[PDB]
Amino acid sequence: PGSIPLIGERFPEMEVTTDHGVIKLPDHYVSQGKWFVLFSHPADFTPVSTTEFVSFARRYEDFQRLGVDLIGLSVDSVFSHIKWKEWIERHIGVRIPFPIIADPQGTVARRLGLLHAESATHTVRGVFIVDARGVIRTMLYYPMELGRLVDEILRIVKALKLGDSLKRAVPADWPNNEIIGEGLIVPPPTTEDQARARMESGQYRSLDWWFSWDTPASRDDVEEARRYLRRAAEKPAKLLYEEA
Amino acid sequence: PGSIPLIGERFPEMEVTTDHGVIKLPDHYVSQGKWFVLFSHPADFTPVSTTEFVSFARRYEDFQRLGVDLIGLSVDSVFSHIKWKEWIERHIGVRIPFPIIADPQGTVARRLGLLHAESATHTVRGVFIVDARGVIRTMLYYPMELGRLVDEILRIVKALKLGDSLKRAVPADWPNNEIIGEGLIVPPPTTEDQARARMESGQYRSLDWWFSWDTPASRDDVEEARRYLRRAAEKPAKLLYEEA
Amino acid sequence: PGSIPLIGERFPEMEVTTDHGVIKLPDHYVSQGKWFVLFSHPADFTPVSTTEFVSFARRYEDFQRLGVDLIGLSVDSVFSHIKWKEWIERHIGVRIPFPIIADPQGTVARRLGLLHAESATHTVRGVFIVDARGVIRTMLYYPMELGRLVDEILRIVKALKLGDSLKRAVPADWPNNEIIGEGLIVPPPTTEDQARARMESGQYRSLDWWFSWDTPASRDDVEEARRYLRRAAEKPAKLLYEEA
Amino acid sequence: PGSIPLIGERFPEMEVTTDHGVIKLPDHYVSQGKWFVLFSHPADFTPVSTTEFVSFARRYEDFQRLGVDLIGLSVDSVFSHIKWKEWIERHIGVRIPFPIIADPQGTVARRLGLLHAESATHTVRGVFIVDARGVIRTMLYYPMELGRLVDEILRIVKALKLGDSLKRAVPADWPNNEIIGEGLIVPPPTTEDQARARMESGQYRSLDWWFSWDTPASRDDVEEARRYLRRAAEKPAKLLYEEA
Amino acid sequence: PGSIPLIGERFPEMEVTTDHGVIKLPDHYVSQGKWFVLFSHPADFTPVSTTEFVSFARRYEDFQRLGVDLIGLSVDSVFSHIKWKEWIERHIGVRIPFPIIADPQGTVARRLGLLHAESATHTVRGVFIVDARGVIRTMLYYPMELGRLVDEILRIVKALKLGDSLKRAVPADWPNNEIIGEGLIVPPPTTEDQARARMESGQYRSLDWWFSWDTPASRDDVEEARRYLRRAAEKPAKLLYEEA
Amino acid sequence: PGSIPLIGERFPEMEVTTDHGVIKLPDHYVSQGKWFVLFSHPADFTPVSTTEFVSFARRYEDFQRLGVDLIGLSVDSVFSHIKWKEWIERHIGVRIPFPIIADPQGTVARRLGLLHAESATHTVRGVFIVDARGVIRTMLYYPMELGRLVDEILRIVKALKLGDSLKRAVPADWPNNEIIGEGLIVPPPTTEDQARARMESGQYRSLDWWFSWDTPASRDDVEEARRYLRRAAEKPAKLLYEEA
Amino acid sequence: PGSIPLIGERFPEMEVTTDHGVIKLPDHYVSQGKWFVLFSHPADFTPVSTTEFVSFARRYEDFQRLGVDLIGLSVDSVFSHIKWKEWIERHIGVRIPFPIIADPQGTVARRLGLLHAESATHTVRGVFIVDARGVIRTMLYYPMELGRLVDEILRIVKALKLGDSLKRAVPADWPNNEIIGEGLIVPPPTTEDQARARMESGQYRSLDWWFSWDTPASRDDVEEARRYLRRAAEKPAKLLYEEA
Amino acid sequence: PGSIPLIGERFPEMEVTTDHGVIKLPDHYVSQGKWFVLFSHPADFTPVSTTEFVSFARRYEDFQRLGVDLIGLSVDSVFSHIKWKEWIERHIGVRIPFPIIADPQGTVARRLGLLHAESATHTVRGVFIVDARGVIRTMLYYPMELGRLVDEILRIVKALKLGDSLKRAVPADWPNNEIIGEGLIVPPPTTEDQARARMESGQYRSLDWWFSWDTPASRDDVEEARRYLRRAAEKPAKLLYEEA
Repeated sequence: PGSIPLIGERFPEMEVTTDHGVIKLPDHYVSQGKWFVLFSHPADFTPVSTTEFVSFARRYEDFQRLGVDLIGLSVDSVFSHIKWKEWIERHIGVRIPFPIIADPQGTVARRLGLLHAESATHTVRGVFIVDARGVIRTMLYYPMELGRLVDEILRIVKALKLGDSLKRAVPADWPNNEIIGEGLIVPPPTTEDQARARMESGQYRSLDWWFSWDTPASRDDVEEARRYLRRAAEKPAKLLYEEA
Repeated sequence: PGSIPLIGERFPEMEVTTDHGVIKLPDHYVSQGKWFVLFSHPADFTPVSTTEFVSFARRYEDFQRLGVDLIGLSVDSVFSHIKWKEWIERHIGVRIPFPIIADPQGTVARRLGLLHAESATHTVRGVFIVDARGVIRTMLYYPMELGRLVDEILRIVKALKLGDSLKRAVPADWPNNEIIGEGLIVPPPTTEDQARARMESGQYRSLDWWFSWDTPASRDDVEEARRYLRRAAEKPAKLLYEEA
Repeated sequence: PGSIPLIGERFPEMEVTTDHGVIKLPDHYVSQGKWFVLFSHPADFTPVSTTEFVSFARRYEDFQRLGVDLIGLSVDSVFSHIKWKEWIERHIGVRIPFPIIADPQGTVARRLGLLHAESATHTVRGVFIVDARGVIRTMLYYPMELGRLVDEILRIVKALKLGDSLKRAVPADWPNNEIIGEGLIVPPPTTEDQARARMESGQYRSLDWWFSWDTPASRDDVEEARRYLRRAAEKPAKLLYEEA
Repeated sequence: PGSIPLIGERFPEMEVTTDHGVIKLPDHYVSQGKWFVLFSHPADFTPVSTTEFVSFARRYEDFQRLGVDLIGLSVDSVFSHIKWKEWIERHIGVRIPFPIIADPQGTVARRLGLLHAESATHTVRGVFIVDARGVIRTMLYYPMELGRLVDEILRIVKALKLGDSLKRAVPADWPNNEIIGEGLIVPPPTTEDQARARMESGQYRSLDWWFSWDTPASRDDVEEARRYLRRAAEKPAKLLYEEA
Repeated sequence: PGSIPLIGERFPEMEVTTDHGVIKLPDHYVSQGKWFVLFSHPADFTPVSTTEFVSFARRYEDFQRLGVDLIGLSVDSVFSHIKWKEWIERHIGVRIPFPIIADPQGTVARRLGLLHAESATHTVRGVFIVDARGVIRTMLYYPMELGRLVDEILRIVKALKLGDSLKRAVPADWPNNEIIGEGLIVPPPTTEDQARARMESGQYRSLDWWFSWDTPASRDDVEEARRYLRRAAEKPAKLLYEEA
Repeated sequence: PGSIPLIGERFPEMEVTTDHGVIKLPDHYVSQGKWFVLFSHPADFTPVSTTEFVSFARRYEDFQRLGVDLIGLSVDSVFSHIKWKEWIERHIGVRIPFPIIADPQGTVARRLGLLHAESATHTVRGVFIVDARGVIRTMLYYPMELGRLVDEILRIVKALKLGDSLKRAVPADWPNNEIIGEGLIVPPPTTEDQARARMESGQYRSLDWWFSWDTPASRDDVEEARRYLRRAAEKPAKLLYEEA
Repeated sequence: PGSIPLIGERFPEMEVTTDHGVIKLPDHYVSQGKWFVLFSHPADFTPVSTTEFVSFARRYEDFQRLGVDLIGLSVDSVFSHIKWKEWIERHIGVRIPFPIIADPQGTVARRLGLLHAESATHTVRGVFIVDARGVIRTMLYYPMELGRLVDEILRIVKALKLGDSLKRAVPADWPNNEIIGEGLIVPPPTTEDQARARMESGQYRSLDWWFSWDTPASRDDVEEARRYLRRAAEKPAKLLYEEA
Repeated sequence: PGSIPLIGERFPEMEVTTDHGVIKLPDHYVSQGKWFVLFSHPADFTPVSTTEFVSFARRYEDFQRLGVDLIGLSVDSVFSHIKWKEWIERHIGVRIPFPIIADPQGTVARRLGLLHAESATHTVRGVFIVDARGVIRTMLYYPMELGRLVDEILRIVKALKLGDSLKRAVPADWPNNEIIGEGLIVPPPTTEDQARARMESGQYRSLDWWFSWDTPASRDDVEEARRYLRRAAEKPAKLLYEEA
């Protein structure tokens, strides 16, 4: 087994070397009021990893609009990072705008539990979603053989920001939940008095005292979330390998 | 932080009490040649949890067609599991067909790293995708306030089964990858002799010796994966709260 | 196997989550000048546990008369506690007025020694009788298969309060002791001088210098205690399962 | 705090000196098919203790008819035990027929967790109810100042033996339960299939799938248990101190 | 083996419960200006122990004449102590005037090394002779099967007080020593200059520079010591069993 | 404090150097069917020690008649032992017939607990009475300033041998006990059935079921023990210094 | 092996009991500006040891004229020391003027590493030569079977004092060294510059830069040292055993 | 503050590198039936050390006559040993015939305790006298500033060999002892029987039972030992620095 940071913990304090320079996590992004998604890949010049870097780069403006910065990680050196990003820009025609952590002794990898049994030497495809207070909100661990669905990372951050600002919980498959649609859930009562007051208020649609909801998300917020999933579901019009 | 089992490890050997009786993991599923998805939720009679059970139940036949069984997990007793499943069938009209582990002292939760900093007493929304050899393939940790995207769990399993059977890696956002579309990736060469053989062979479309792909998935395999994402993306026609 | 708190010790300081909110023990009750009876049960929606909750609720006014508050405990969540108390009120017609502690990781159970060999996961039927100074006065440990005799819990508190106010020890089976009836015992001399002064004072009825008693309890206090045992011994006039 | 043996554990193996000779617990009783009640008291020639010995002696044939032996315990020596028992027979006219363990260094007291905070040197009024397999079934801890209700100890053993024999759980305040009277509880279903089958069966009176009961106890078993409580509730016509 | 306090150490600081009350040793006796003899016996209501309590009681005035207080010790409780002393006074006609320590968990016994291999649970027949400064002067350990010679304890105290008051050592069998009779010994020189001064002096009777003596004890001091031995050697005029 | 060997323990196995040669304890004496008295003294050429050696030597035939050998012990060398014994024979006219252990590093002294706080470097006047099984039966610790009463050591051995042979315990001050005289005590019953058999038998004089005695010792055995005490009590006819 | 003090270390601080009284080492001698020779012998009343004490005593004035005090040591008591020194003065006609340490528990012996494998309990024949600063300058360890050559101890102290005063090293067999006779050695150069300056100066007789000497000792100092060696070499004119 | 091997212990088993080759101690010499003298010096090319090597070399035939081999030791390498020996032969005209141990890491120095406080880096002038059984018989520790008296080493070996062959102890200053001259001491009696057997037999000259001697050494053995001391005491006829 191995050790990982946990949801609701502060992201571990660390100085990291990137191909943009040395930065302190999470302070670099907390300072700017930004969320960040830290994601790892096994090695530079690997093909699944390349497809994921191009996916993130294509969604860069969507991440930026949520106040989310992106930061990559692998055990490769900064020189490899710069050569690999140059290769992607020259051969796929896509600039990778975000920094990649160089972690050659796996110091960061070990701290974040990114070395699994699949490889003794390369990180799996981990994802840490970290809010502007530097708190870990979600963690995903995809394996070497499977690329991420990057639109689900956008949907997670959009839904978490909506929940934080509207004081709501977010149903399964939001904004297309089969029970309440684009509805958001009122956190359930935790006392007998809160439960009776909830039933007696009539202020929310409810199935029981513990299951109440309303529709407080803006049309634009729901449409932005729906766009991420529509993009995930769409057969591409053009394939980038066809351009060059 | 907290300890977790790891991708490529055998799922920890354990006897668990469910609302279907006592079973041994992973043996119960290994014996049937089935994959399983073990997922956790904080407490019975909680609303996001309820929406996720209904989503899984709706997708049950999709999981069964892949040869994937489902098993849930809460700190609640089997008596609460049975009363909550009865509630969902009576009030939402959806039978939950799969078992739920009862884990009152968090014995199972501690072994799977399901107790994070967000709650001292309730599991987060963990997902363990386990193959027919009992090997952990993917792990997701969603928080209390955010329901899962269950169609991404179907995509993961379908894509891992396709990678396993065709000996291919799966690009970002498959089957809608922006570079190669529904193409699957040939694992890169790891030696100079292999790199030269790849580049002289003419066998595969390639961008470089380390980035080769082909289109070995069937129309039916690709359409099955695209249907999961199209479902995720569709505004529901009818809401189940409307016929509660 | 199993540490427990002990008679004569202050009840261990703890913050507990109930279906009435968070309360500090024993301070919540000490601050009010109230005794409390903390009792546990294995799981909500279990039948022996339901019979005991109804027994305590039916005796609620007798506990109130003695200045005693009641507080339950099980490993189930507050959501299951609220749904189970709702079920009792709806199907048995008896409102459960007192709080239940939610103890899902057995944090409280472990501190009170309520996890025995009979179940790894569920508390036995423990009783802690705690006075208005926060001192543990009596502890009972009943098993899963046997309900408690709630009238003996009332007799204990009543006798302990009488002992405390009158400076007396209480004989077996009080107030129907076969030697001294409703008599209360003078704590025995612990010195030769004390023993002779006792034997010469003719102040008490005696069988020996170590066995003196008088009858200082009011007829009301005696009959109140006897009423608890008379109720325990009576066949119910009508069974609540009929008028349900 | 302090350590105790637990319900469902074998009574700790030990050789003990009594005023009947040296015996091995729990073997001495297991080998006869007998339950035993081991109870403690602080010291010989103390008045509450004497009332409890007389109460147990008065109920000796009731225990014997149930197949239950009695054994006492204090830190006094065997010579004091024999003198104290002689005193009770001569001054109260009640022979104490059962053995008392002599525990002068408190070896047994520490093993059984009978030294609480009320006294560093003398056991509280502990009770261990041990079945014929040598398993602890119930534990009570009464304090120095309060005599036990010996009829509740008979009710417990009677109710556990009925529950063992009939494969039933025993409601609160049996045989005068306010919901089901002398009814005994069918252990609840622990699976969905068991819950449905119970509800379809028509075999038992039910309030829900988890709350079924029948009336399988013999009229004699019910009348005996009611007789113990009637005796607890009734004022003796004659006090033994008057015929001293 | 076992640990003991040693000759020339202050008696261990200790609060003890006796049948006269709670007292601090050795402080209680140091404050009275008194030596004490602490002696132990295995258990109350034992025959050799009873003979020794009667022997000490008969010599009480001889201990008072030397400024010595007596204090007994066994593992029995204070109630047993008072009953046993009551038995001795009623059946043998001798009042026991001095206190007995009750030591039920062997706290005092373990500190004084009075638990030997002959019994795991009862003290042997230890004697600690403690002077008016609280210092241990002599220790005797008799076994269960052999009563002490109480006149030798009187001889030890008398001789130690004579040695202290006269700066003399006391020969074997004093005051009937076969070499020097009632003579007392001058502490030997420890330096060549002291040895020369001693041989040049003519002050004492001498067999060598290391063996000098004189007769500084009063005739009263000598004859009092001789009387203890003469009593030890005399056939009793009348046996107390005869006048029972 | 310091550790000591204990009554009922085998005398610790040790090879010792004496002025008679090297021997093993307790084997040397056990092999001959002998008891032994090991006694210690602070140093050779000290006057109280010299008086004790002469007293033991005067009694040596009394020890031999009992099957008891003597063995001394001090931290001085064998050369000092031989010179000192020669001095005693030449100046006092008494041959010391028994061996003395030489213990210069205090190996033996530390094993027997003979270094007390009175002296860091010299043994106190310890006495170990060891039976022919090699078992310690009594231990005495006299201080530097006070010679032993050697007749009490003969009385101990004689009484222990009589009690062992006759299966009797020995009263205080035997054979002049004030209650029973030259009576010996029947060990007390330890069970209710033995106590009844004793008080139904009529076979012994008794004060109670726990205090029975008879007179099984021979007139010669009683007269021999009284002779030791009469010798202790009588002023010697002639002092050895008067021809020294 | 065993631990010893080392040349160049301060003699260990210790209070010791001698036949002259208690003294602190090395302070007692350091205080007077005196060297001391501490020497040990196995035991008093041993013959090689007696010859050595007579040898030291014969040389006492030679040590006093160098400002060297003598102090002996054995595991015997001070009483044996005084009796043995008396024996020497009376039988040999030689007074032993210097103190002997009494070390009965071997505390000092163990501190100076004087217990070797030849004897578990008696010190070998050690010699500690200690200067007026309290520093150990030379250590000799002679065995039980071989007396020391006391004139070599004089030679060592005379040679060390001359070396210290004149800032010289002392050749083998000084003052009869076969290379330089009564010559004293100039400490060699330890640097290249020092070695060249030594050879360029022509201040001393030299065999090489590392081997220079001169003759700075007075005729009196040289004759004093040769006299010690002459005495060692010459058969005494008269043997002390004769004039007994 | 340093460990050394001890008299009567076997010389520590070790392989050492010498300027004659690798040899095992003490086996190399034991195998030949030879004693050896192992001696230490601080460093090669030091002047006191050179005087000692020349002294040993001049006495080499005397050591050979006694069956004693010589072995030196310093922390310098074998190359420095050979150059230094070459220097002594060329500049002093004396061949060093015996080996020197090279001990550059102080491995041998540390085993033999030859590193004292005078130097962290160089051995003091240690001497180990080792018999033909490999047993350490004597140890000398001379300091850096003082050469040894080699004739005393010859006298020790000659005297130990005489003692071993004649079963005698050797008096102080032998063969010029002031009491007994060239007499040798009979080991003292260690038992009373031996002491009486010695004083009855009149086979030896005696001052007491513990001081007997005879003259068993041949005149050759006595005069050979006296010759060593006479050589120590003589001014050299010719100083070696003269011719050099």
